[PDB]
Parts: sequence; C-alpha cells; structure tokens
Amino acid sequence: AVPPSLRLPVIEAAFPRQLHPYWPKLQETTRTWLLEKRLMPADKVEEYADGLCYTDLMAGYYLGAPDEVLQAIADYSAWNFVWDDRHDRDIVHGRAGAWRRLRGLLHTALDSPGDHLHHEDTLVAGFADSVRRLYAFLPATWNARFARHFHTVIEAYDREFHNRTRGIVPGVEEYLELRRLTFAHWIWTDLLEPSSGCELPDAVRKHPAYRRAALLSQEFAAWYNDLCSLPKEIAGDEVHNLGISLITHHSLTLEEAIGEVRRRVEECITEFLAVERDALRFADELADGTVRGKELSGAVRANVGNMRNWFSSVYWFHHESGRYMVDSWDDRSTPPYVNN
Ligand SMILES: CC[N+](CC)(CC)Cc1ccccc1
Ligand SMILES: [Mg+2]
Ligand SMILES: [Mg+2]
Ligand SMILES: [Mg+2]
Repeated sequence: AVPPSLRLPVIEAAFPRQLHPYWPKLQETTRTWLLEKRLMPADKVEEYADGLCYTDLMAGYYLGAPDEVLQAIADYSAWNFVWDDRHDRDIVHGRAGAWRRLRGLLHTALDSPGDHLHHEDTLVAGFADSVRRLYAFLPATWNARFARHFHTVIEAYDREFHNRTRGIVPGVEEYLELRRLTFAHWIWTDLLEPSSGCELPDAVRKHPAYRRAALLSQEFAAWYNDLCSLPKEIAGDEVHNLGISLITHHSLTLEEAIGEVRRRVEECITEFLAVERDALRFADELADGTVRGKELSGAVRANVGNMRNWFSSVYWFHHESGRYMVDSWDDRSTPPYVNN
C-alpha cells in the first residue's frame, strides 16, 4: 500500500513488475560478497543487507541477463550504495582529505582494476573487483565507454561534496544537469548492453528514439528517488534533490514541491510511452533479414524492454527498501545501515 503522495497508478497498472529467475541466488551471493569484501560490518549485513533490496532492484531491471552478468551488476550496484553512504559520511564529518584520496583512488582503479583487487581501502578493492568482472563481458570499446562515463560520475560526486560542505543548494536546471551524473544515468544505460550480450554500434545506440527512451527511463528513476528519498535526505542535511532546489530557488513550499516533482515524474512515464513505440519500430527495422540484423534487433528490443522494467523496479524498490524508512530510526540523521 503506497502512500498517496508517492502513488503512481499508471505504474501499478501498465508496468507489471518483473523478476529475474536467478534472484534468490543473487540475493545470497551479493550478501556474501559484501561480507567477504568487508564493505559493510558483519552485524549490519546480517541485520540489514536483504532488507535493503539492492539485489531485488537489479533483478527487476536487467531481465534476460546471464547470471554472472547479473552478479557482476548487483555487486557493483550494491558497492555504489555503500559508496553513497561513505561519501555522505565524509561530508558529515568533513573528511576532505579522506574524500579526495578516495576520489583519486577511484579514478585510478577504474582504468586499472586488476591492480587494486587487494588495495588496503576495502571500498576501493570492492570497486576494483566488480569493475574487473564487468570488463570481462564485452570488447575494450565498451569498457572504455563505461570508464569514460564513470569518470564523470566520480566528479559529479565531487561537486556534491563541494556543495554540501559549503551549503550551496544548486539551481533547478543546474540540479537537472548534476543529477543525470550523480544517479549514473549512463552507467545503467551501458550495462543494458552486456545484459543482452551485445555492444551496440554508436549508430544504433545514439538513434534519437533509443537515446530518448534511455534518457526518459533514467529521469523517472532519479526523480522518483528524490521524491521518495526526500524525507531521509532532509533529515540528513542533503541539498541534492529536485524537491530541495525547488523549495530553495522557486519558493515553493513542501507540498508544492512534492506536487511539481510528481507531475514531472508522470510526464516521464507518458513521454516514455510515446517514444517507446518509436524505439520498438526501430528494433523492428534493424531486422533486415541478416544474422547481424536479427542480433541488433533482438538486443535493442531487450534493452528497451529493460528500460521499461526500470520504471517498475525503481517504483517498488522505494517502498520495499529499508534504506528510506527514516520514520523507523532512533536517529533520523544517521541511518542504521551506515558506518558512522
Ligand atoms: C541504485 C539506483 N538508485 C537507487 C534508489 C535508483 C534506482 C539511485 C542511486 C544511484 C547511484 C548510486 C546510489 C543510488
Ligand atoms: Mg544518497
Ligand atoms: Mg547520492
Ligand atoms: Mg536520493
């Protein structure tokens, strides 16, 4: 039963949820992986990991992924959550030296993950391990694009650090720019490709319908998050939230900001439904009747299919995950699953 303030009837009806069959194993393996890489304390894993629904999130998004591809993606994704928490704790404690070191450690590991599998900072070693596996699925051109995209994500996270320490709550249009990167829009978009086991030629993946569909899928997810994480983020002195920068710069009140964010989240859905028809038409014309044609077609179709799936996974993840249940924390500014 979703709060009316967060309820989106169109998702509930027109976007039926999906679940990868490897999910049950995925849940236990990724949990073990957080345990053995020491990414979270053992007693925080035992009592919170599964309840975080990190693996559920991805198993409802990357449908059709080879099991090991999914595993790589879920370990990486769960690492990303821990990184968000560490980034957040570096800010709350003003660990700028620590943050900056980590930052540079990450840029380096990204280009050279083998060399960092056993780095003393467990957060890095954990990064290097998932990244190393992600690079084993596709040609080095895909790997280079991922690194080029994730290099931008680290820097976006750096800008966030400069904003929170100062106090700068970005402008709405500025936030819209920053959010496509802090949410890692283009990472999730790249990982569509190993999930369907094909590196899409630029001509294919930059087709305007593929591009807009991909964009729209990611705007929904990110803006839904801001909507749903807004209470926990307010409590933790976040400044990075569409809700937040609407209040601050447009003098909308709480209930006015939430409404404008909701309206923008709904337009994503209906814009997605329009371009989805186009994306699928394209897939259907790729199939020129050659073996390569069938391959591109099937891969684009699957990717658009998973772009659609993201809507439902993200939606339900925000209501099933302990990550956002701030109303249950002894200290609302400090989530229990976080190392403080
Ligand atoms: C994992 C993606 N997420 C979780 C709500 C939306 C589906 C936001 C996110 C992006 C990047 C890092 C951490 C969280
Ligand atoms: Mg966060
Ligand atoms: Mg963040
Ligand atoms: Mg958030």
